[PDB]
Amino acid sequence: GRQFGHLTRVRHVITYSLSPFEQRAFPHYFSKGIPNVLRRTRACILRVAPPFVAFYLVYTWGTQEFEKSKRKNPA
Amino acid sequence: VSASSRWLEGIRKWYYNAAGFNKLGLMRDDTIHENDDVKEAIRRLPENLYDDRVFRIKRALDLSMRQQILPKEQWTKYEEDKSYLEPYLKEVIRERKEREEWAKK
Amino acid sequence: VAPTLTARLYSLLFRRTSTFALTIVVGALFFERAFDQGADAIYEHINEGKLWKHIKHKYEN
Amino acid sequence: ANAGDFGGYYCPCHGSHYDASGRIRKGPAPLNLEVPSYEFTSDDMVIVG
Amino acid sequence: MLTRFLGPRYRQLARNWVPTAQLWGAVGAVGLVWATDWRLILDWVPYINGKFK
Amino acid sequence: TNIRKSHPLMKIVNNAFIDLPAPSNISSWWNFGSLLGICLILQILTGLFLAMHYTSDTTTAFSSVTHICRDVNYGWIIRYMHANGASMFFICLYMHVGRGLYYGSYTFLETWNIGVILLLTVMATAFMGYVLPWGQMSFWGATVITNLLSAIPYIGTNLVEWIWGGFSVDKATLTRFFAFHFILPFIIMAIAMVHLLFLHETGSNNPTGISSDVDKIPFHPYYTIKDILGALLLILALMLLVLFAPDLLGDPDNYTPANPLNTPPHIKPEWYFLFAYAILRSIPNKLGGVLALAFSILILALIPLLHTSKQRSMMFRPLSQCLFWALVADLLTLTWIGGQPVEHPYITIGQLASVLYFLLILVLMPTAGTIENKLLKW
Ligand code: HEM
Ligand code: HEM
Ligand SMILES: COC1=C(OC)C(=O)C(C/C=C(/C)CCC=C(C)C)=C(C)C1=O
Ligand SMILES: COC1=C(OC)C(=O)C(C/C=C(\C)CCC=C(C)C)=C(C)C1=O
Repeated sequence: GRQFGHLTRVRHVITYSLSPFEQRAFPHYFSKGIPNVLRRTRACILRVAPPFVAFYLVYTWGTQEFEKSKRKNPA
Repeated sequence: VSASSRWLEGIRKWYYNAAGFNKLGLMRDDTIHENDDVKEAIRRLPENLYDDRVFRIKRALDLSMRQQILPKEQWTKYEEDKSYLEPYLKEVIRERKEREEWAKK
Repeated sequence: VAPTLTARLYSLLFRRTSTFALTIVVGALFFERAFDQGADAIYEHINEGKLWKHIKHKYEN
Repeated sequence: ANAGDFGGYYCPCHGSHYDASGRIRKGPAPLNLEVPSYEFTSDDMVIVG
Repeated sequence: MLTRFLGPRYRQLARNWVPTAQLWGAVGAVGLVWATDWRLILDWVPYINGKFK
Repeated sequence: TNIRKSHPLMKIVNNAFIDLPAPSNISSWWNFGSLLGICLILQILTGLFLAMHYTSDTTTAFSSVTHICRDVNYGWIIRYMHANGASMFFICLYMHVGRGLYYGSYTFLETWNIGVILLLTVMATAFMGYVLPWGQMSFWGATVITNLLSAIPYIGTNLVEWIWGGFSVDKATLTRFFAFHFILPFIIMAIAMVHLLFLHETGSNNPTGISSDVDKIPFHPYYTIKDILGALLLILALMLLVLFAPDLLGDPDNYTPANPLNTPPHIKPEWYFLFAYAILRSIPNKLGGVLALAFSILILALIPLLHTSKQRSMMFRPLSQCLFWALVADLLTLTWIGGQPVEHPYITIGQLASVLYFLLILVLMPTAGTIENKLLKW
């Protein structure tokens, strides 16, 4: 279902738009663009990054213990 | 009242800021998940609040689309954050719970 | 012992869909056996070429 | 053959360690390796089955 | 929060549906038994001893 | 009236890809639904062309697969597109499920539950796929797997022998697996349509988890082209894999013909089951291992009952985000461990990671939602 004209009630909202043939597809692409990705990165590192390094560490340690274990000195 | 309450209050303020709905000009109640109780409370809102709530959601979905965010001064400030829905939601729940009590006897 | 007969079947077993089902399932079990043996024996009589001969060859094992 | 903690058998799929009698000692294997029905017809021959 | 379904009416409801839930289970059982030919369960039934021993 | 809107056949198209009101803010993460759509068709098309030369007999199975790569014109790409597409199908599948979890999309019960059936089905499908070339890994993979079912009390031995068609993974077993691997993707498709049917009752969710009726756009310029750009990105990934590293995700041993006497020291699944494999062998029990193996997948059906937060998405929930990323990180660990022998480090870390997987989904994530509600005074 769904349709358009039966979704919900909206009042007093104007929407100015401009035709795609009158504007640029990539406005300040590098100018405003890159700052935004850095800002999006800041916003999320502390939530995405840590779990992963914990694995990165568990992975390298895990490998070292295993390979070092199949060796032996006395007895 | 003292040191402790402010500490729980500042922890709450901290979560709020971290939660980040404020950055999209949203208010806490604009983020509530819509179940029946909630759908009814939205319905019961007065004209003004209802209209303001749609503009906020629209402002946010738009921002969320181009993955931008509002200038810092326009973020909603914690505890200037009017919980407009709460009293309505509370009553709708209270009404449902009474129906539920009656349904047991 | 005739009008009251299908009447009892309905009263005691067909009214509820519970019993109705239970009865056809209990009824499927016995029927399977009775139809199988009963039809095997009809297939058995019209023939007598297969393993009726078994009595001979075997036993000597 | 000749692998594992018990000098018998080792199953690489989930870590089943067996001894020289075929008994399970480590890992998730529920029973000992099945001993087939067998007999010796002489000092140099064995008929399994 | 399933405390919504706890009260006298629901307790009356449960009882009214027991003979039915019980008879549905008898249907399911015999139905399972007869369909797989449950050796263990079947061998006890008087007739239907089509597995001799 | 129009033609699109009124015609019985076109209506369906119109209501699903043209005038469908879509949220204006869905991001890549929403592309994996169409990408799974493409992967499904790609798997069917290359899958059919392979079936035009493949033989389902142990005598010629491997040879026919070889016949395809050397002799059949362009048989090799078709074969690698198939193989690599199966992996692409799992990368997309995993993005899709994860997207649903992070964003609260699972609240659409029927859609999601149908999605679980779709996951199981392509899994059952891909497992049978891998056995077809009759390589050492095909046979021993087929062996290790099916035999799990023998842990089911009183019925397990008869069940395993029933699907085997003997006492081993033999002739009967290969042909069998061909037939099921042929019919399964069609059934998947009928289910993908029912999936999309239920999805249509509400329309899509979005990153904020807040309703978007207030700002919907037609699927008609916006998401047709965004799906297009995205399929092109799926092609890049797939083609990069097949035209430069066709065995990278493959096991060099499935290249040695099946030998029912030669057990490779290796013995591991295709990467997409490695996490479940790790969970399975973490348990020093036959029944429990397979009981928990199953539960590591069927748990997706418990997720909606464990939603505890007053918000739908995770966009506004930090504590929950951390727990989510720890789930993904824990799933890397699980696959990594699953691809490693059951000797030192590996046993105890893969054992604890298994506990964590279930502690996370079953206890930690819900508890976080309650805490978050509380911090918000909700
Ligand atoms: C043959 C496998 C699948 C196909 C073809 C399929 C196809 C799709 C399509 C086309 C969409 C709409 C666009 C999108 O959000 O991506 C979608 C959304 C969804 N699917 Fe699937 N999907 C499949 C597997 C799954 C799985 C494995 C699950 C999880 C158990 C799942 C649960 C969902 C849910 C909940 C949504 C709604 C997401 C939202 O709107 O935010 N589906 N799917
Ligand atoms: C009905 C459409 C399909 C057909 C007709 C089909 C047919 C085949 C045939 C004949 C083989 C053996 C040839 C070979 O190994 O290259 C095969 C292998 C395989 N297929 Fe399919 N299949 C289809 C859909 C799928 C699906 C849905 C998947 C799951 C993503 C899938 C994943 C596999 C895998 C993993 C292999 C073994 C790996 C390999 O390529 O060597 N295929 N398929
Ligand atoms: C021999 O190598 C192996 C595979 O490759 C052939 C696998 O695929 C899997 C896991 C496969 C499945 C289907 C688990 C899902 C079970 C249920 C009930 C959903 C394992 C454990 C494995 O050891
Ligand atoms: C508004 O949200 C939606 C999208 O934007 C994220 C999509 O991209 C698609 C794409 C689905 C397609 C092309 C159908 C494929 C299915 C099969 C069986 C081939 C759907 C349905 C949708 O609802």
